[PDB]
Amino acid sequence: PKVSVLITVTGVDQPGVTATLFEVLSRHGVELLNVEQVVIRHRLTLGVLVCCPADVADGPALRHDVEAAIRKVGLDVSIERSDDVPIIREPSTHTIFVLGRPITAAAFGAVAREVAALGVNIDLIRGVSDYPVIGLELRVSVPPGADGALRTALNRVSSEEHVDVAVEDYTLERRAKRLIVFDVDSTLVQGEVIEMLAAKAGAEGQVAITDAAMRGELDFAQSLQQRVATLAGLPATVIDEVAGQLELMPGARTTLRTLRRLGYACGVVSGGFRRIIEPLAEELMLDYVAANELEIVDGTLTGRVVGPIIDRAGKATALREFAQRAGVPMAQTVAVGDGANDIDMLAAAGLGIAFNAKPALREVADASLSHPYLDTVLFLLGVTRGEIEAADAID
Amino acid sequence: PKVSVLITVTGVDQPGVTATLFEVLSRHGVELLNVEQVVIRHRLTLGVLVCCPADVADGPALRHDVEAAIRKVGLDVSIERSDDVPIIREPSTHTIFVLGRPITAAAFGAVAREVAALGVNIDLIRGVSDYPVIGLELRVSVPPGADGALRTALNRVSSEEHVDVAVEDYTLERRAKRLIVFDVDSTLVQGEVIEMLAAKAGAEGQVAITDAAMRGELDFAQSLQQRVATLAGLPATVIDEVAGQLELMPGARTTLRTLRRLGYACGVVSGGFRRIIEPLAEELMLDYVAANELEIVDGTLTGRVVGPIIDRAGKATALREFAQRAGVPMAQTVAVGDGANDIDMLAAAGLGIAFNAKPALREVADASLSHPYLDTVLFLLGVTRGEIEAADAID
Ligand SMILES: [Mg+2]
Ligand SMILES: [Mg+2]
Repeated sequence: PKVSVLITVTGVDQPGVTATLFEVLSRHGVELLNVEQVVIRHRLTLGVLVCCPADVADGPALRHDVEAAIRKVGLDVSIERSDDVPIIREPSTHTIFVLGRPITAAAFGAVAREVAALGVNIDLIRGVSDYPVIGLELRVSVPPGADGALRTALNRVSSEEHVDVAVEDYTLERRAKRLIVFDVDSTLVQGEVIEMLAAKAGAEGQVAITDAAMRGELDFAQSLQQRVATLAGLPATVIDEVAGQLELMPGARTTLRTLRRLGYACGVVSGGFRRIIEPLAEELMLDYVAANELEIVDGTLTGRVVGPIIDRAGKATALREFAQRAGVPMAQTVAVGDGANDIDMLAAAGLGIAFNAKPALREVADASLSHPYLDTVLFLLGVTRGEIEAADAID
Repeated sequence: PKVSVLITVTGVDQPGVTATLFEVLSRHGVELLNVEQVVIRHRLTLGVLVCCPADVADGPALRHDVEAAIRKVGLDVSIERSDDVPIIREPSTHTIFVLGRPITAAAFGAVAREVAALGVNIDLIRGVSDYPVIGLELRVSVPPGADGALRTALNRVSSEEHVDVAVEDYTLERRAKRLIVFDVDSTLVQGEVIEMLAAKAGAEGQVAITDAAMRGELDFAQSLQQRVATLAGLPATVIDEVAGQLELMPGARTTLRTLRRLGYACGVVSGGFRRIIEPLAEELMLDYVAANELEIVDGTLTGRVVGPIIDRAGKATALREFAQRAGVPMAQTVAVGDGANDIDMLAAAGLGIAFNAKPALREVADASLSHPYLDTVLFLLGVTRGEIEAADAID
């Protein structure tokens, strides 16, 4: 070992190619510095960086042995002196997830154009899902300070091309997320509990205000007071009744189950009501619940809540509390929500994900998901559909 | 979208290729099912699986547009009907780490041969380190039930070719390790504390027994009693003295620092002495310590330990305890040790790693490391050197 030689094998994949090459190289004084190999749609690329004697690399024997062995079976090979060549590639700085149903060629084309415009190099592309949504990952190297400009460009691409596009730090630290909190209403659970409760009072219509609150049109606490007031006079029995009518968001069970496989701490933070949520959190085996509480007198709702009120600032406060108890730094926390009520929590989390969200949240969130499948969150956390299905089939 | 078309682009990498292709495809009714792209040593492979109208795919317009655009800039492209082709590749079942200094071509060749012999497919190869040791990862798909035969074949390759070879489950669950324990003596710390203590009594020679114990020649407790007895009469001052003479294993700080980035719980389990280890565990900010305790009377060592004795079974018991307190399933635990004293602990852990170990441990351990760098443990945990250096340069 004294001088560096690069060997690159390409062509139609065949069994035994890898073994054959290193067996040939063993007849020469070769030590390995780096090997990279992949097969994509039956196309092989095998790049081998070696050190060998100056004696060996400055002779045609190494070349003839390698070229004869590789060409005979029908692949191409190149061999060249190195010495100035990088031994091992740098890690990517960021990763980009593109989700759609469909993902048009125009959409992906726009992503690639914006990326190229900002001097961002594409290091790798791969599929992460074929169901319930098409999912594609690009690992990239962003020029320093440009990731702000990148997220903006891709958010514009996202709205224009009807796909979800999320840019994430791909560093060792910032991608070992370990704690997640979900908003309940219209995130973990379908629809709005308070609307289901108001329907029992014949007030579903008025409780308008929920859409007003979630878009950020008014103060959460005052909207909460007006809405819960519509429940005044209802028997407390309604609580259990509504609890039993709750449907999980499509993909919710898969989401939680997979997060448990990964060792996540899981919790919920809601402006809804503890008596309806605790029943479900115990079933879903969650680690943390923060919620509001209905006032009850003589087995009847009074139409008020018992303070403290979990408001916008309160949701972030609960996240902080949870993370502190669990020993997880905020940078390694994830929060998932849909309403303006969730703005502070998502902003506080390491990764704030807007799920089918009002515009107010979509605009401050780290990432947005627009398809009615909560398990698309998993793709943003570095999981592939194949990995989910593999682990699920083993139980 | 009605019929499936595969487009494969190969050749010398050039800027703009990716964007160009999808821009061309956008002129046709193309929706994306899967994209895979990599560039290895300036060789591009871009495989694009699409759905488009039967109208479009059964006409030469799509072909001419793609072929003209790609060939003009000097790359190759193929286009073919699919319909029976896999949309997205299956996850790998296992991963194999090859570490060496050097890794000869003969060594890697032997790994590839054993792999091919057992019908194992190589899905991907990449470098994970160039320092302090050459590190290569192969992600593979092992035929069901054959991974036992594989580890045996590669352990033989390992001893014969002078490289470390470790085979690991590559499932979602079994690779989210979250807790690690280190043996102290000759693992986290250089040399043997009890030998350093015995040297103060002029008994370093006799305390023979330590090498006897670590190879499994005799019962740990009785070897411990004979060895600690040689300390009878030493002033307790010696404890602090030896504590201050301890040198961390090369790479230990990097190892712990990186495990903290990943959110690991970290601990030590030792047959050594708490008064010497607790001082160091607090400094290294560890989460758990189990150790033995020297008996002291009138500020003098008596030559006995205060029960309970952490023996072979005891080390596993401590690991279980730690994991239970931390909420980590045993399958997601890692244990690192060098002696026969560590056999039960390594066997209990999800991943048992023998570090520069006596043969007795090397033969039952899930993986063995033979280079005097503790941070090679990180490579076995899915970390690359580039990732370590990136995170370290950001602080
Ligand atoms: Mg909500
Ligand atoms: Mg030891």
